Amino acid sequence: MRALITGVAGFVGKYLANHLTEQNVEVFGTSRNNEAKLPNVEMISLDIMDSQRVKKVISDIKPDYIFHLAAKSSVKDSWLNKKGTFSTNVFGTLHVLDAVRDSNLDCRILTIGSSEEYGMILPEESPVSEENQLRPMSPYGVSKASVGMLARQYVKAYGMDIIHTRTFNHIGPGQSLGFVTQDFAKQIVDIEMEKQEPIIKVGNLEAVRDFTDVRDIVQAYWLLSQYGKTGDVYNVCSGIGTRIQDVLDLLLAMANVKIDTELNPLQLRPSEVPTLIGSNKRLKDSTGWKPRIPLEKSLFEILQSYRQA
Amino acid sequence: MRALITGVAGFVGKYLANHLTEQNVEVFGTSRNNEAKLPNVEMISLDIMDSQRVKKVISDIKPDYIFHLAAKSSVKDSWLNKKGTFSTNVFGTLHVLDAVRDSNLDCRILTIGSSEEYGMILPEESPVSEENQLRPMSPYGVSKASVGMLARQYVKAYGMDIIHTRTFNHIGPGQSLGFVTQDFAKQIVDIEMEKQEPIIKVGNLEAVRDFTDVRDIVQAYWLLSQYGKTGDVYNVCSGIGTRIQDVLDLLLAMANVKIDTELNPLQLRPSEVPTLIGSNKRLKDSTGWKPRIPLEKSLFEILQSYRQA
Ligand SMILES: Nc1ncnc2c1ncn2[C@@H]1O[C@H](COP(=O)(O)OP(=O)(O)OC[C@H]2O[C@@H](O)[C@H](O)[C@@H]2O)[C@@H](O)[C@H]1OP(=O)(O)O
Ligand SMILES: Nc1ncnc2c1ncn2[C@@H]1O[C@H](COP(=O)(O)OP(=O)(O)OC[C@H]2O[C@@H](O)[C@H](O)[C@@H]2O)[C@@H](O)[C@H]1OP(=O)(O)O
Ligand SMILES: Nc1nc2c(ncn2[C@@H]2O[C@H](COP(=O)(O)OP(=O)(O)O[C@H]3O[C@H](CO)[C@@H](O)[C@H](O)[C@@H]3O)[C@@H](O)[C@H]2O)c(=O)[nH]1
Ligand SMILES: Nc1nc2c(ncn2[C@@H]2O[C@H](COP(=O)(O)OP(=O)(O)O[C@H]3O[C@H](CO)[C@@H](O)[C@H](O)[C@@H]3O)[C@@H](O)[C@H]2O)c(=O)[nH]1
Repeated sequence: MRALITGVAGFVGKYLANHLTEQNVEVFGTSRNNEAKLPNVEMISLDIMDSQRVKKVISDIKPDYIFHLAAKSSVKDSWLNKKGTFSTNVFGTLHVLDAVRDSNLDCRILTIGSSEEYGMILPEESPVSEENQLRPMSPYGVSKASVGMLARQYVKAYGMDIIHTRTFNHIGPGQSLGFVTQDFAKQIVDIEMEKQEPIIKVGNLEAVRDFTDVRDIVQAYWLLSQYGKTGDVYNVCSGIGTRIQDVLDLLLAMANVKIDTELNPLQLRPSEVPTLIGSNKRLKDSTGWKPRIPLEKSLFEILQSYRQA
Repeated sequence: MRALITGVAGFVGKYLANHLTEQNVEVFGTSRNNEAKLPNVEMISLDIMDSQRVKKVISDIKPDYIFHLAAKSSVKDSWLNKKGTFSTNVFGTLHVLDAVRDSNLDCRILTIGSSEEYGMILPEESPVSEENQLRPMSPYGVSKASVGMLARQYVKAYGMDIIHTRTFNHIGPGQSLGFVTQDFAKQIVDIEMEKQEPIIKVGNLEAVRDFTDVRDIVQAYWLLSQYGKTGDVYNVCSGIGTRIQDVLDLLLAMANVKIDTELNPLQLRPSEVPTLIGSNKRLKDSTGWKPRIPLEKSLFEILQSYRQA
């Protein structure tokens, strides 16, 4: 009946809160933005790095569910901020887990991991299933791999109720800049608004990612909390690989001016996973989840968001 | 040739320093205690958690080799100090790597990892080789798995010269208390000296570990520095599994007096790897290394160290 979402003012957070409120769940959300407000959410000021405040907030609210979304979410920025990505993602998670363990709460925690935990996938391994070797290629990936490992250990050592996800690329209106669909859509609309030369600036167009709309993601998170098996890991993904080139092409075909493409070398990463496509069989079998929103719709709605801003 | 050993005043460090000085390597060593001192080592005061002081030391010395041993080495203690084990092992390592990166030094770094990175190994996987998946069971294991992943990433992203070890249990005279062969030997000699009732307090006797004498370990580290392949991971182990029961029985057979055995529940860990036995084939093939000192001899010399004060 009672859910706590850390990082509720983030991209996924707002959609998740909306989704839970519609399932008649009482929603509490935490953020560092002491002015942030969300419809039907009790908002709580919390820095996930303040271990004693994490333990106070969780002790006060006594949630039945925690969806732990507070994190440094950028792969790109983890190269520059390796330690900060690790302190926030690993230690923030530990503070949450230790709060529950200490309060001895009857609570299920969903920890949010990443397809970056897999990293380099052997061609024979794709689409990747949950038993696949973890070979992270980015510092972010190392942080999420550590979160997952600790999740499993807390289940084993302390009898806790934790489910870890490995979420693949998630997209939709409201995602911050620094992520590919936002970075591209934003330039396109600026070009339409004659605020930028008709030339779009891009990074690596050869990468392949598995994209799912944030609205489908939060349904999967809800369903996992309800039907998932304690201590299991679940891929949350569409099972379809799209080249970044084709994400760009889909977006450009929706623009109402002709647009040239140009390499921006500051968008390249020191090392990157060339391809990530996941198997969602475990998730589908456990929950009856299916993605519903096609990539084309997601991308169009992102363009619409910038256009109406 | 100049070598820098971090954590030089630790168990492995003192032996490694002695070994390197015998190879006509100029040895510089770091420790947090300013009242240390080692034959033929230039001692430097350094806390590995001080990123700017780490850079300064590495900038000053301009070493050809760094043997990075500074760490929180206890698996037992990692359950109580999860964040400290993480900050020291992962961030300490990042400080070293970034210092070398910044100074653009022509330097090979040996990062020291652990069989705890493997964790739970399937019977068909034993003895484990370096491509086995990582399924750590202890927070310590997560910290070392992260060190290894990051070492591989710095090679790939930045073109650095780094070799990572996965070292299995290492033993010998001078190891601190809190590790099994020391905890057992100390009590036996205290019992011989009539300082303790003839009952030894012990933890889990059913665990299996792969033991190698520290004098052999440091030869492996030296040889890897010379002959190892950049970006490769090497198990450093004997390939022989010994039950802790049998470790104890070997020690009791060497004692003066009949000694009974009793469980001390405080020696039990929340969750533990039942069995770790490694393949040393990659190391032997690359370097010609072989373990020379039998387990019985290591255990004997440990007892002698307590008996001789
Ligand atoms: N020290 C912290 N204490 C409390 N919250 C923190 C702290 N550091 C960061 N966050 C928050 O986490 C939220 C993460 O949201 P987004 O960056 O928009 O990511 P998204 O909602 O797409 O991803 C949610 C989860 O899904 C994963 O992909 C990602 O790593 C994360 O675990 C942000 O609002 C971010 O908030 P802020 O914008 O830094 O104030
Ligand atoms: N923040 C720190 N800054 C500088 N040094 C540090 C810091 N934290 C710990 N150390 C040192 O690392 C040394 C590690 O030595 P032992 O605990 O005796 O471990 P051992 O020498 O058996 O193992 C060497 C390597 O092999 C692995 O077993 C272990 O994780 C480590 O990576 C200790 O002298 C330990 O010294 P101290 O007793 O904690 O002062
Ligand atoms: N951001 C960005 N990415 C670009 C650009 N050009 C090409 N790309 C490429 O587009 C791909 C997706 O990058 P991002 O959208 O930044 O996300 P990510 O690095 O894959 O990480 C996202 O997905 C993970 C799940 O796999 C999430 O765990 C993570 O938090 C994030 O949402 C990457 O291969 C990136 O190099 C650009 O201009 N901007
Ligand atoms: N310390 C200790 N261990 C005991 C005792 N009784 C049983 N044990 C068991 O003896 C085994 C060895 O434990 P330790 O000597 O504490 O070492 P460890 O946890 O295996 O870790 C050591 O080896 C790793 C390499 O695999 C190293 O990475 C790590 O730094 C450390 O040296 C474990 O299964 C432990 O539970 C006891 O009284 N004391």
